[PDB]
Amino acid sequence: DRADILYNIRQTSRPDVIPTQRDRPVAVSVSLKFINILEVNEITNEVDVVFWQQTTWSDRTLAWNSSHSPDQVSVPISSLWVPDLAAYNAISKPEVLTPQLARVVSDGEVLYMPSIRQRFSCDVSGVDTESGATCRIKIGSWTHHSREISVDPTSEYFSQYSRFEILDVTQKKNSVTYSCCPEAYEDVEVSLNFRKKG
Amino acid sequence: DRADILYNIRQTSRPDVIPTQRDRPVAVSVSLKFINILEVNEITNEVDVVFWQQTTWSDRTLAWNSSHSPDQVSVPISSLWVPDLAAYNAISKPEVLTPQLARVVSDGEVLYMPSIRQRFSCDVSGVDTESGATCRIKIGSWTHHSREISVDPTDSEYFSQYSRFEILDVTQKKNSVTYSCCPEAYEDVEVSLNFRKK
Amino acid sequence: DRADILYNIRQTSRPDVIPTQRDRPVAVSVSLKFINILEVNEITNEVDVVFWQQTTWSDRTLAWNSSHSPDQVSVPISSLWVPDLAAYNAISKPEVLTPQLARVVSDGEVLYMPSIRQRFSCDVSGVDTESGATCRIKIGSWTHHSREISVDPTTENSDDSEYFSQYSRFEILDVTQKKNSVTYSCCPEAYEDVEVSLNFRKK
Amino acid sequence: DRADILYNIRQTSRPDVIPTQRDRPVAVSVSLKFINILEVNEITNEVDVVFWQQTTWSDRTLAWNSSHSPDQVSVPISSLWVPDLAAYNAISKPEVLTPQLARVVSDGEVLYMPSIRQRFSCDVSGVDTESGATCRIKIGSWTHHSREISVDPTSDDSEYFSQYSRFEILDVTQKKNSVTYSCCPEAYEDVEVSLNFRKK
Amino acid sequence: DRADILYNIRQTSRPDVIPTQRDRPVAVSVSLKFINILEVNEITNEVDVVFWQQTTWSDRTLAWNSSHSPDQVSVPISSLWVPDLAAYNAISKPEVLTPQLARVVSDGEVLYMPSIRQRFSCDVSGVDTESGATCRIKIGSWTHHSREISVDPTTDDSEYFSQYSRFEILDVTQKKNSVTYSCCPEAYEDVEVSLNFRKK
Ligand SMILES: Clc1ccc(CC2(COc3cccnc3)CCNCC2)cc1Cl
Ligand SMILES: Clc1ccc(CC2(COc3cccnc3)CCNCC2)cc1Cl
Ligand SMILES: Clc1ccc(CC2(COc3cccnc3)CCNCC2)cc1Cl
Ligand SMILES: Clc1ccc(CC2(COc3cccnc3)CCNCC2)cc1Cl
Ligand SMILES: Clc1ccc(CC2(COc3cccnc3)CCNCC2)cc1Cl
Repeated sequence: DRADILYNIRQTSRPDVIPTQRDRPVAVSVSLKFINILEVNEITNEVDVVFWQQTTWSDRTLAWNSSHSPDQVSVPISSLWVPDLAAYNAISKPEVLTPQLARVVSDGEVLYMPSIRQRFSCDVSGVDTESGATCRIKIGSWTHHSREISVDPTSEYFSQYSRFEILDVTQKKNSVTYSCCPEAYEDVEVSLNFRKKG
Repeated sequence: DRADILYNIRQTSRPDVIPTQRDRPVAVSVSLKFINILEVNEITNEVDVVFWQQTTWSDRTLAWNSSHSPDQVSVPISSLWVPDLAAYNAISKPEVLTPQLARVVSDGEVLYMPSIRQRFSCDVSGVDTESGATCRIKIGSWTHHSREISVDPTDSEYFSQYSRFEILDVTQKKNSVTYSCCPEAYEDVEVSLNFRKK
Repeated sequence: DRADILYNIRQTSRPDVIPTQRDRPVAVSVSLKFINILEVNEITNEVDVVFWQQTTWSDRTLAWNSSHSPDQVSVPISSLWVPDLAAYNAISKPEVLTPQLARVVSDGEVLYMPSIRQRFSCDVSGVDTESGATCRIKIGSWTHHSREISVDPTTENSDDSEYFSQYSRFEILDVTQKKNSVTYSCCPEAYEDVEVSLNFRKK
Repeated sequence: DRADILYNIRQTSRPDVIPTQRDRPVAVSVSLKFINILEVNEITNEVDVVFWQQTTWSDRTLAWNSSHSPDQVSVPISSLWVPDLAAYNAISKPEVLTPQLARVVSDGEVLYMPSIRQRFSCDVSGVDTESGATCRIKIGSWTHHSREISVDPTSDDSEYFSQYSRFEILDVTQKKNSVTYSCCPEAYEDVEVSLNFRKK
Repeated sequence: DRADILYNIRQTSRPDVIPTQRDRPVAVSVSLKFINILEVNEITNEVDVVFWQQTTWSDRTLAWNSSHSPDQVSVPISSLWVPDLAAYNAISKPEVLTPQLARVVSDGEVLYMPSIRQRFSCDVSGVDTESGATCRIKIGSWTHHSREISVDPTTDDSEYFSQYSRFEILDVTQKKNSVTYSCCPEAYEDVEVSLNFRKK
């Protein structure tokens, strides 16, 4: 039953150890589902956004045989390793709006999708036109380079009561290298093309 | 006595384990008792509301024979499993204003009713009219589908006489939604708050 | 000594267990001592207030013989049961400004008086007049009914001129704190509260 | 070594028990070093202030022989008893800006100096003149009376005061006081800090 | 492997004890990488900044033989000693925007770089001109003097700055300071960071 699965998880899950298999990197899939655009300032180039951050990855230290057992459980994220994702152009702390629970499938596949309110620095010019503005958000591991964590991409849920509407969303994979460091860090660049409603 | 009951509750309650019995779902009742409407913005469609979030459910692992005992106790919710409920259109963290204590009956019936201040995105249009505005708030489990958690409904009586607004009607209807991504159904209660400026 | 008294207190105190004796309720005395009034909004009927919440009750499981010991000690409230008081018309979380320490007397009497800043919904009308405004705040247990917790004022009436800031834009004309026992539709039980009427006006 | 000292302190320190020696009081020294005056409101009589709260006292239960060991260490305040000091006229929670670490000397002398931003209710009248306003802040133990805690002052303190503030400090006086209340038979000691300051 | 390295760190790390090698000081390198200027107030002399706080130091108790193992790991900072650095003219709590993880190399070298949003008191005069304003930020250990913590610059500091800010960076200079105070017999080291920036 579920208590057993959680107990075993508590026994074997190592929340501070990245679950790399055969010394290849962990493949993290990240996809943003925009829910609201709350505040926009064309002068400062700052936006206040609400989004579901769909995150999936594999951790075999959580897996169990589900032949006559449940095949999925909800588990506190503190009992699990979670990717240390950060939005590189963020200017507020992510405000998590939802219960911090992840879904674990018996094969060790993990899905964690918090609802997040966060403020970003990005290009707001054109928000009042019909081409719209395009705000770019880059999300990637803060401390794990491309050999430890890879980041891959995978408007339906957007609020009808926003002052804004979404024209398009593109999610592309990027990789940034730095002076200080020899390795490249992956991110997904999320282009939010949106404009103020007419 | 009460130390005994709390002590056994500490022995038996598994706060991270959903108390499903025989693989039926936990049946959760949710009812919002509105106390105040504090800030209203028709331009941005945002409201600041205070409500008592009446939440009831059963956890039989908490039960005790109450023949020569109290049949009810107050218990910190951190000692209990609580449903992972979220308001889908919330745009602030719920700010809990009250002591986070639930009431537990000897048969394992749990009552948790925090007073909550929260900000929502919803249709504020018509608030200064005689029809009023109708703000809809949907509350449901964030990670548990209908085979694990069911949500059912069970309001001017508690509403502040000092609000600038008055309540015209409250309707609570249950929904059950299936998704693109996912094979299972998720239940919610939709609370339609019809209110206007005095 | 003090280290011993706190040791015994930790041996026997249970913060999640109301210290009811002989199936009777715990008698809680509550008194709000207002120190400042920060914001008042007559349009929205809201106030921002700072007050000392004098809270006393008895817990006989903490008692000790003080013939050759101190007769009073300070204890983290995380080591004690404290009443789950809430103001029914609060519109913000209580913000505690002071060290969260309770005073425990050798006979088991507990005094906890946090300094608190909080916002309330209440009648602000007349505050710019000379009759003043009268804002009523009700404080009672959130989850314990009258057979488990009773709530009383310590003293009912004062002008509070011993505690209220002289540098406020407001002055206090009167504070009367009276006991109530108010009921709800849903429930067969009565809940006790103290209703605190703050009569104050803008200077 | 330093780990040994931290261990010994954890063994002898009772962070929840006041370190009175044979029922005489703990002598706490308190001194405010003003760093900035951030917001000032003459209509509401409120000021937003940043200050270093120098707090020193003795806990002989922490002492050790430092003949060939360090004579001082830094320790999380959670490992120590600290005085339950509070400002009687504060209207906000003190916002601690610095790491919450105390310095402990091998003779058991403790220094804790948080940098604090806090908002107060006090006399702001005259702030736009050349005599300036004089704001009084009272800091004392919240729950310990004078036989348990005594409070004494330890300057212009403009030595640390910010030059980029809109305000300047004309004088700071720190006087010791001890005030009694109606209900109760005992007095509580405090340091009253007088900030004479004006708009530049 | 990595579980073994973390287990080993957890076994050997002493998070509340400063890891001096003999009686030499712990050498912390500090470098601020400015990312944004969010708010600027020329009347009050206050700025709101976002920056990456590059912090490096060595702790050999964390060292391991990485012969056929990984040479680096990510570790929660709660498992490590980290220097009690504080900004001397800050007027808000540092708000950490990023996961609070440090990078540890097999030789005991630690890299911790949080993204931080913080408000400072500093000279904002000239921001609407072409000389620009020069805001100066001082960062150093709050409680460890120079015989326990040394603080030095690394060496850019403005390459990763947002192109979408209302402001631009004209120059960043980082110099080392060393101050002794009236009260205390020791000197405390800091890094001074000069941010020359203007409104576009
Ligand atoms: Cl000095 C410097 C050091 C590292 C980086 C790389 C990044 C931060 O990597 C770390 C590594 C360990 C601890 N904390 C941050 C890579 C992730 N996205 C922000 C940049 C950039 C700079 Cl500029
Ligand atoms: Cl993309 C996507 C869109 C919608 C949903 C379904 C909902 C979220 O279910 C989960 C499941 C596991 C972890 N967190 C959230 C169903 C509950 N109310 C919010 C939506 C799931 C996904 Cl994965
Ligand atoms: Cl619907 C409803 C309406 C009012 C009340 C009574 C109060 C809440 O009692 C509880 C009991 C258990 C858990 N949390 C609150 C106490 C009287 N003050 C808040 C109202 C209870 C319910 Cl259930
Ligand atoms: Cl009613 C009343 C009025 C004044 C005081 C004295 C003060 C509060 O002392 C305590 C003692 C134990 C626990 N908490 C507070 C002395 C400290 N600064 C606020 C006042 C105590 C009471 Cl009980
Ligand atoms: Cl009054 C006074 C004024 C300045 C200093 C030195 C500094 C603070 O040092 C300590 C030492 C032990 C505990 N906490 C702070 C040196 C660090 N940057 C702030 C100043 C110490 C004192 Cl005591």
